[PDB]
This record gives sequence, structure tokens and C-alpha cells, in this order.
Amino acid sequence: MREIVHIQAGQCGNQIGAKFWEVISDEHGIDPTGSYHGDSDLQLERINVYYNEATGNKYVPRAILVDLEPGTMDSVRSGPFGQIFRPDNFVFGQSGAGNNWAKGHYTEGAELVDSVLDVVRKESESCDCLQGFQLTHSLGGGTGSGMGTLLISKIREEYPDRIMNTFSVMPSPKVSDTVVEPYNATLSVHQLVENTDETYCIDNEALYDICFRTLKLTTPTYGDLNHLVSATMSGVTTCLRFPGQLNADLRKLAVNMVPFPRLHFFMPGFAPLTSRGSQQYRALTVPELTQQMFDSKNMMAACDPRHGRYLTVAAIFRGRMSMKEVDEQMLNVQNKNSSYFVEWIPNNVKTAVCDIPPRGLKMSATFIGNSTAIQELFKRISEQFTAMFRRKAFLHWYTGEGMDEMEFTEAESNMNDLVSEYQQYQDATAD
Amino acid sequence: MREIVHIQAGQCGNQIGAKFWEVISDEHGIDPTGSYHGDSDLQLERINVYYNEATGNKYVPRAILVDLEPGTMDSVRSGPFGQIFRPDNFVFGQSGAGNNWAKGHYTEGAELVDSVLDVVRKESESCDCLQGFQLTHSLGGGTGSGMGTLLISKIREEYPDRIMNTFSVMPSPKVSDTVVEPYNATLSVHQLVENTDETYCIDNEALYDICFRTLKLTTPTYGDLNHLVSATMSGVTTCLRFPGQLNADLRKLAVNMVPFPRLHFFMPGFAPLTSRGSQQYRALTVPELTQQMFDSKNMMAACDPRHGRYLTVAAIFRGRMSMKEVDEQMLNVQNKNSSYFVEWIPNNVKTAVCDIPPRGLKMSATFIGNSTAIQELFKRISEQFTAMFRRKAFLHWYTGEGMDEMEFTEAESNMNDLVSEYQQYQDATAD
Amino acid sequence: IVEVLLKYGADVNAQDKFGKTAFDISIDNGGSVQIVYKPV
Ligand SMILES: Nc1nc2c(ncn2[C@@H]2O[C@H](COP(=O)(O)OP(=O)(O)O)[C@@H](O)[C@H]2O)c(=O)[nH]1
Ligand SMILES: Nc1nc2c(ncn2[C@@H]2O[C@H](COP(=O)(O)OP(=O)(O)O)[C@@H](O)[C@H]2O)c(=O)[nH]1
Repeated sequence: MREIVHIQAGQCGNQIGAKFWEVISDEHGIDPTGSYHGDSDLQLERINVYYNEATGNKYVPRAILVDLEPGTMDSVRSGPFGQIFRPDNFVFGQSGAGNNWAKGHYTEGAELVDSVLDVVRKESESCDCLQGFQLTHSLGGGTGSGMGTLLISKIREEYPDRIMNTFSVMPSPKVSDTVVEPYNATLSVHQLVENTDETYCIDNEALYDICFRTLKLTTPTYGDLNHLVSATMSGVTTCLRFPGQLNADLRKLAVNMVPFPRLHFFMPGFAPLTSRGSQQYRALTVPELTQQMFDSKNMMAACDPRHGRYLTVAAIFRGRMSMKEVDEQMLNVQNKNSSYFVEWIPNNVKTAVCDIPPRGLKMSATFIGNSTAIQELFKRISEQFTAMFRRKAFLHWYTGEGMDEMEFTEAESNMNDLVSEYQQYQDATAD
Repeated sequence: MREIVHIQAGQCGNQIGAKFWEVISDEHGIDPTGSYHGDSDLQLERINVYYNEATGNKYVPRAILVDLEPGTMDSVRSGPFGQIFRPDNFVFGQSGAGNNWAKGHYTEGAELVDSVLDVVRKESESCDCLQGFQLTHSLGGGTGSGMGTLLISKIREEYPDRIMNTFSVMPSPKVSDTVVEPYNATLSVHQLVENTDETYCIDNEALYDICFRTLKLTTPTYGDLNHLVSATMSGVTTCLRFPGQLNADLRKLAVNMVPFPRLHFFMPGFAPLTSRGSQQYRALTVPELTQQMFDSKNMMAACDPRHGRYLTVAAIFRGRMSMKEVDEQMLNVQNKNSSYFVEWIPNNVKTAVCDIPPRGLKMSATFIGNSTAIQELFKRISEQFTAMFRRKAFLHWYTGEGMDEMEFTEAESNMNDLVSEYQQYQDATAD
Repeated sequence: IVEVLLKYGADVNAQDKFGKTAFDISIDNGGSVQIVYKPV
């Protein structure tokens, strides 16, 4: 029954992974003990995608929790829903990665990886028909970045015919001052380009700017940043968790969204944007929903969608609304904004509508775009990487772990190639 | 024209190799400058087997001189024929192998091997039709044993379809007190069993006993020991160096002598045994030569031929003598001593007669026997090896070079297997 | 910056808790046979 295995690695991966489970649990009527208490049958129809049914009619997330930082286990277990997670699915080390990709990928991470693979093997074999995997992690640290990409690679060896999907948090010096974050992110992107089928680019630069400029928060905290992350993750997974026709599984989503294998980095967006504690006085109209979710101020990646073209788009509308009005509005943005949509992929914008809205909203909309403007995110990381790399800055922290400088050169070149490929398709014409 | 490439490694290999060249150059009428001044066309007919013809009608040995020990190049170059050798064919290193097989095979020897391979490649390609290779070396030291067996293995990779022949000096505590010699010899035998086509076992135990008991030398020197070595090497290479019907090349010798690939360790014998400076008052008769070359007191390996069976024998008579009398004597020793000859290899004793005798002798005889009694030599080494190996004695000198203890176990087991194979054929019947 | 620190009296021999000086770090960051004919 199309099961997904969820994996959360590192401090960021576990923080956003926990919020994902707290949020989707509420939507499905599942309390922290695993009991169901809802009104709608749509809540449990596809509960199997993310939850295992344990004895006593309980539901337990098909989630594996990983971190080299031992202290992460306590913070996850102490969360509102820490009780729901399978105890044996918590795999924690004693020595962290110290913001070092090489430690997470090659040394401390490699020491712990077989313990994680044992637990993913067990969840995977228990599946009636496994779809693939979903990894939440950051790219700026050491565990989520290095060990997360090591896990992806090992999982790909045993399950090569399954979808590998990630929620990858991109670093921004606006939220983190760690000097080596561009190194860790470039090394991770190199891995993601080769080994994932679809990746959602949750950019800390866009999240900080949404909180500061749009939500008017003088100093956004990780809670503020993560409110946007969970709201995004709920929206982008709605099609997988509820009964529907379009993009109902990770494979059908990838066939619709990815025309060229490497070009699988999605720009997520949502509407209405809200802060924690902001009440909704009235529901947005379908034209407000459609206009806002396509707005650059609503994107979760710091890229201007009007600086590129949309290869493909998935629009998900949640709540009770007119489908005729939705269709009209979706045709309206494409006909009015025709120059930001590739003309050589006919009917590249697919729209789904789910009757169940998210918490505190009567109407909402989530956007998923595969845009050539995503090169703005990669160019920003590449520039930061190059500034340090030309000075051979901080390399001993990586080569001291056994790494070769040639790996940095290879990763830089691969990400720069990815950027040229987006530009090639942006300039392509339907001759 | 059936060329042989000669290689001499280590202090023993270079000492024995220089004596080989001094002896066969005298037999072929070649002086230390490479000029010919002989009295028989038989001396020049097959000169090409061991000598290259340089410009100016000069003859130069197709010999490569190798050592890791500092100071050895001068002693070789200063020898009676040191100037006949090709200057570029001398490969002498700075750091010796310190009686350590691991140092000669894996570390210092491996650092010098490509320089030797360059020079063997050049001699080999210059060959109109290369037969194979001849290596002189000891098994008890570090260079001849370790580096000699490394050379054999590398030469086998480039020239796998060529004959690999060695004159391997076995160690005896009667002539050397080095504690690790059984280790070096066992590690070398393991290599020889797999990688040579034919090996002449020149045993220092037999050489010392011949000098002490037969020649009546209270304290045999290496010169005394090598006087027997040179006499043997001259005799066993006669068929290769002079015109004849039998065993005229290394390959035809192997087809006649080796029924089973691993059983290629020969026990050489020669008559008459003499010391340096001992004049021959009268030439021996054909029955005296036949009786003596087959006698245990005339064997160059410390094995009793009446404790095993002869798989194959090559007898070479040198001098002017009756061929009818030689044939009669060869049939008589086989019919009188029928129980020491395998009955399942019909006509296994081949006899050649060369008109040219060795220096200072009117008549001589050389014996090459592939006898199952050679297991006495291997058992003696195995017992010495085991006494130290069970105590894990001196292993750090070998494992300190990167070696694994498992390689000692593998070598011991292989040599013990070789001994069981000789015993199996010793007990075989023509049922 | 290494230069201005040195001109303001920075100790070049100063080792970190890993036993490394500042120049050891920059070096860490930075990443045959000879035929001799001898007469005898
Ligand atoms: N959005 C978000 N980013 C986070 C969070 N925690 C850490 N990060 C980012 O992740 C990076 C550091 O990686 P982290 O997950 O702390 O390291 P790891 O434990 O070694 O995987 C930096 O770019 C942080 O700004 C979080 O809760 N939310
Ligand atoms: N017959 C004989 N044995 C020798 C001679 N020189 C050394 N050996 C033996 O060879 C062994 C030592 O090996 P050696 O050739 O000296 O060492 P290498 O230079 O490391 O190869 C001991 O068993 C010695 O008795 C020699 O001139 N004649």
C-alpha cells in the first residue's frame, strides 16, 4: 500500500522531522500515544503511507531518527510527540560531527551507518509495497549533510528501484555564522545531484527573509523558521497522504516534475504565509490563493521565479473551494505570465485539490516548481564556496578526516555544471 | 637463437654468478675483455645462448647483476671477469636487506625492482627468440631470497610463456649462524613452488659435508663451497651451451624432467669431486664416473637418493670416451638399482655425451635427478622453521615491514604440501 | 591579516591544543630513481 520510510538526520533534520510528525499527526487525528480521534474517514484512508498499524489499533510513524550528537535523542523524546516514535528506530552516536561533512560522511557517520541501515532494512521489508524514502536534513552542518548523504548512497545500493526524496535545508549566513557551511552544502549538493530523485530546497535565506520582511519578526528564531518548514512539508505531501488523482505517489510526482534526471531541485511555495500566533479572520479567495502561492515573497528558496522559466509545476489547493474557479485562476497565471513557462513542455502545470485544509486555515495552497531560476540558490552557494576554496581555507578539517582536495574540486565542478544545465533549458526554444 | 637472460641477486647470487661466468667463459674461449681465443668451433657454435655479440666481435654476457648491499658493486666489478659485464646491467642500491626476506621482497627490494625490470626488458627484447631466464641466488639471506623471488614474479607477469630456471642456494647452520635463515628459505620456497619451471637445489649442507668429509677441509671457506657450485653449474648447463640432441634447451629439459608442475626441484650431482689446486693424475673410467655421479656423497643436495625414487634423471658425460661403454653403464646402474627408479615413467633416464671436458679434467659426469628423496631437504628446513614459528620468534622483523603472519602460515603449509606430494609419488605403483 | 598580526607582535611559535602552529595549519590546508655512475 505505497509506504514511505522517513529518515531524519542531524540537529536540523530531527528538528524539522519532529515538527513534520507533530503537524501531519494532527491532520490525521493521531495523538502522541498513536490513537486515532477524528471526524473524517479521509484521515485514515491513506494513513498507511506514513504510519504502521501496531497491535491495539495504534499508529506508529515509519520514521528513523538519527544523530551523531547524543543529546538529540533527549530533545526528540521530550517533544510533544516523542512518545509516538518506535524506540528501536532511534539510532544515536556519542561523538557529534562538529559541523564537518567529512566526519559525518566518512568517519563518525560511517561508524554508525550500519546501525541505521539495519533499522531502515526492517521498516522497508515490513512494507507491502515500498514507494521510497524521505530524508529531512540540513546541508550546512556535519551529520545531516555528510551522514544524510552517506545514508542516501547506502540506501540506493539496496533499494535502487525506489524513489529517494529529500527535504534539504540550505544554509544562509543570515541564520548561521559557521564558516564552513558553503563547503558542507557543496559536498552535499554533489551527492544529491547524483543520488536523489527529487529534492525540496528549503532555503534558510528565504525563510529568514519571509520572517523578517513579510511576517515582521525583528529576530526570527528557529521556531519561526520551522513554522514555515512544517507548513511547507504538510502541503508538499498532501497528495501522498490523502485520496487523489494527481501526483499521488513519489514516482508519479517525479514523472510529472523531472524532465531531466539532474534537474530535480524543487522550489516550494505556500499561501497564505503566516506566523505562529497569527489568527485568520477570513479565508482567502481562489484568486488571492493563486496569486500569492506563485509570488516570489511566498517561495521557500531564495530565487526570483521571474529570473528563470518553469519546467514543471504542481499546485495543491486545500480546503473546500470551487474547482471551476481554481481551473480558471490556474489558466489565468499561465496565460498572463506565459514568458516564465517553458513552451516545449505542453501542459506542464498540474493542479490537485484536497478537501482537507491544514490547521487554522479554511483555504490554503502549496506550490512546487521545478524552475531554472533555482540556479540563483546554487550560484550563491558556489560563490561562497569559491571565496574560501581559492584560499584553501579550513581544508585541514576535511583532509584530516582522510578526504582528498580533489573531491572539493569535483563537487564544485558538478554544481557549476548543474547551473549551466538550468541555463541551457532556460534559453531553449520550441524552434 | 634460443637466448637465456641471466640474473644474479644478493651476495651469494653475485658470488655464484661471477664464478659461473668465469667458468663458462673459460670453456667457451672468452677472455675478460670479451675476445675469443679458442681451439674448437664447438666453443662458438651456441655462444649466443649466454653471450651477446657486441661491435668489434666482442662477446658480452647476457647477465644482470643486482644487489641492495652497499659495497658489493666494487667487488663484482673487480672480479676476474668483472669488466666483461655490461655497465648498464648493474643495478646496485644503497640500503641492504639485512638478512630479511620481507625487506628484499616488499620494501627495499620493491624500491629497486623497476630499475632491474628495465634492464631485463632490454636484454629480453634484444633476443631473436628468448628461451627464458636463469636466476642465481641464495634463499637464506634477504636480497637473493626476497628480491630474487620478487623478480621471478614480475618477470613471470611480462614473460609468462618463457622458462623460469633458478640455482637456489639452500641454507645450513653449518655454514651460517643467522637465526632467521629458515624463515627466509621457507618464504622463498613458497614462491619457487608456484613461479619457477625448474630449480637446482644447491644445498650449503651438502657442500659443507663434501668439503669436510670427502675433500678433507677442516674449515671450508665460501671459495671451497663455490668450487663445487661452479662445477655443478657448468655441468648442468652443458646441454644448453654445446651442440647436442638431448635437453638442448630449457623447455625440452623441463618436458623431460618435470612430470608434475610443482615437482621441479632437482638434486644435482657431479663426478669427480675435487678441491681447488688438486691435480688429476689419471682420468676416471666410464664405470667410475657412473658409480660416482649417482653416489650420495656426490650429491649437491643433502638427501639420500636411496630414501626415495627417481621420477626422472639427466646424465651428462663430458670428454672423449666410449659411447657404447657409457650406454652399458647407464643401463647397469638402472638395472642394478631398479628399486630407486619409478616404474610408471618408462625410459626416464636420459644420457647426453659432450666431447668437450671441463677445465683440468679429461673426463667428468653430471647428474640432474628429480628424486622424491628431495623431501629430506624440505623437511629439514620445515623443522627449523617450525621450531621458531611456534614461539613466534623474530616475527616483528617481518611484520614490521608490513607482512602478515598469515603469509608464514601459507608458506609453511605449501612446503609441507610439496613434501606430501613427493611422498605420494614415492609410494605410487604401476598397478 | 597574518602579516598585520605579526607586525603587532603575534607569536609565530604559538601552538594550539593539537600541537600545531599557525603556519602548520596553512601548510596542512595547502595539501623517483637516480642513476649514479661510480668509478671502481
Ligand atoms: N531551518 C532550520 N535550520 C536549522 C535548524 N537547526 C539547524 N539548522 C541549520 O542547519 C545548519 C547546521 O546543521 P545542523 O543540523 O545544526 O547540524 P548537524 O547536527 O551536524 O546535522 C545551519 O545552516 C543551521 O542554520 C532548524 O531547526 N531549522
Ligand atoms: N655457497 C655459498 N653460499 C653463500 C655465499 N654467500 C652467502 N651464502 C649463503 O647465503 C645466505 C646468506 O645470503 P646472502 O646471499 O649473503 O644474502 P643477501 O645479500 O641478502 O641475498 C647464507 O645461507 C649463506 O651461507 C657464497 O658465496 N656461497
